[PDB]
This record gives sequence, C-alpha cells and structure tokens, in this order.
Amino acid sequence: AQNPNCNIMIFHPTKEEFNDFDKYIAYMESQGAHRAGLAKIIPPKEWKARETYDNISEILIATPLQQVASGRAGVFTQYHKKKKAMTVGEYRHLANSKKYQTPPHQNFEDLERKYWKNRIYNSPIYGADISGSLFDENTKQWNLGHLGTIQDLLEKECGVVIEGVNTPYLYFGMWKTTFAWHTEDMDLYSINYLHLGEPKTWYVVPPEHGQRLERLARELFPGSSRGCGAFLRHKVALISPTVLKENGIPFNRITQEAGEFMVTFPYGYHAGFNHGFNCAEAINFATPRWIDYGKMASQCSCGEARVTFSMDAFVRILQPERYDLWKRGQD
Ligand SMILES: c1ccc(-c2c[nH]cn2)cc1
Ligand SMILES: O=C(O)CNC(=O)C(=O)O
Ligand code: NI
Ligand SMILES: [Zn+2]
Repeated sequence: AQNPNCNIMIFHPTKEEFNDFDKYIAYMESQGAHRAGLAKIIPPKEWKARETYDNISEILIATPLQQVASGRAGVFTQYHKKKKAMTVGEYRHLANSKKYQTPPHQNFEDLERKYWKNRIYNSPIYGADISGSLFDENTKQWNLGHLGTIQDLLEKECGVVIEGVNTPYLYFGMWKTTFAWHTEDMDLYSINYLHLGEPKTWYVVPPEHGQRLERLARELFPGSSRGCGAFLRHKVALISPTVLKENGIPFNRITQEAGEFMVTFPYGYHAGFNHGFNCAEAINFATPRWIDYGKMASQCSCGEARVTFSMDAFVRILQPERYDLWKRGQD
C-alpha cells in the first residue's frame, strides 16, 4: 500500500504532465496521495494562471462575512455576520489596516501559534463563495473554470443524465479568516488555487479516519450534535491541532503559498486559516473513485446546511432513500 502513514504529498508535474488533468489526479492516487486527504501541486515553472493581478480591485464582494467566534481558544464555533458590500480594493485596504493586519511574526510556526492563541478574540471579515474565476481564458492547463463537470462524470459513470452546473468560487481573505472543519458537498474532491497574497494553512484528517474526527466533534459540541446528525455540514466548528493531538486524532498540516494548488480528496476533513490578504479560487470535481464516497456521504437534514441547486440530483440519484428527508431540509 502506497503512503500508509497518510502523509501529505507534494507534486511537481512537468509541463507535459500538466496537460491531462484527470490523468495526473489518477497518477497522484497511484502514489497514495489520497490517503492524506490533501495534496499540494506546484505548477511547472512555465505555467501561469493569468498575466497579472493588477486590475482586480473593482471585483465586488457583495456580502462580506464577519466571522464571530464563541467558545474556547482551541474549541470554538463561528457564525457569519453579513456586512455591507465592498470592492476588492476596499477589502484589501481593510485587510491591511491596523485593526486587521497580520502581526509581526518569526515564521509560519510562530504565526500558527498566534492564530490558535488569539483567533477567538477577533472577528475577521471574509469574502467567500463569490462565483467567478481569475484564470485567463487562454490558460489551457489546470484552468479551474474549464474542468469536466461533475454532472458529466456522473453521466459517464452511471449512464444517467442530470440537471445542474458546476462553476468556480473566489475567496478573498485576511489575517485570521477561518475555514471550519468540513468535507465537501457530497464528499466530492475540491481543488484550490491560491492566486495572490499571503499564505493559507491547512489541517486535514485522512479519509480512513474521518469517523474519529466526527466522534470527537460530537463530544466537543454536544448541543450541536443533538440538533443534527451531520452538524459538521454546517461548517462552523473549529478544533485546534493541540486538541486533536490530546485526543489522538490523526491529522496533518501544511501551508499553501501563492501560485500553488491544493487538492482535497473525498471524505478528507479539512480546516484552516489565512495569514493575511489573499485571493483563492476553488471548485469541486469528481472522478470514478468518488462515486462510492458520494453514495456514503452523510447529509444534514436539520435545515442549517442549505446547499446549491445542483446537489439535488446527486442525492436523488446516489441516495434515493435519503432524498425525501434531505429535500425537506432544503425546502
Ligand atoms: C467508503 C466507506 C465509508 C465512507 C464514509 C463513511 N462516512 C462517510 N463516508 C465512504 C466510503
Ligand atoms: O479556502 C477556503 O476558505 C476554503 N477552501 C476549501 O475548503 C476548499 O478549497 O475545499
Ligand atoms: Ni473545502
Ligand atoms: Zn444540520
């Protein structure tokens, strides 16, 4: 078995290897990359996403989200308070202000220590889930707006044609902006490109140990667990690496820098935070190996999760028994 310790692997494809996206994902898995739940891919030196990022300031963040924490430093939830719209130029200025800017720090480890010590005492503002893309239309390789769709994958694998579409999302972050412990909708893959700015630190639990994280989460957020059998779908719970270690949960960590791709694999729980002003682009995708994970995916039906139009068909076809109860939670 490849990668039995479930380490995060880092790949350096050549420009030739960077042509066929599906083939390279399959290659990474042949080397055991999926066992970690997360992989880093450093693009060929010849590749670029677009020419420059000099003209992005007029992009609108229609609904910036203030991430307000409750709990303890290492075990907390966050809720999202909607703020007034602002442009990316305005957001960047806010990120760099004295109130929100990254503090002085020695290295990534120092900054990580500061994050977990102090995160709950601040409420950073995130521009999340903004439909759009910053890939140049002429970028032919690993263009996240030109990937094969999940709907076509399901059709190729299972022979059923379904409605729905699959487009990328932009994320504008600042110091301490946080993504809660989660797997993707329908336990899909995700791919994330850090276009510009300061790093993003990731934590990940191997897919084969996901239920260990779930059990700890139920213990640490007992009211939430009573309210919903899949409350991590709400994407509001944070658990620090110190608390994971104290409870024997297997996990890994890695920091993503500008110009690098991360791939998360089916049922790989992940969480993390941004170091300072940045912009990432991400999208879900599928492979033939995903189908059985999709069938298995645990669903929120309490109504909190509330997801896209396109997930309907996934639940309808892969989880017909669950479909009635789940759809009630969306409508
Ligand atoms: C195979 C077996 C179990 C799973 C699973 C368990 N819980 C969520 N997903 C996924 C794939
Ligand atoms: O970058 C973020 O804020 C969160 N990203 C993801 O969870 C992802 O790409 O799967
Ligand atoms: Ni994710
Ligand atoms: Zn729920």
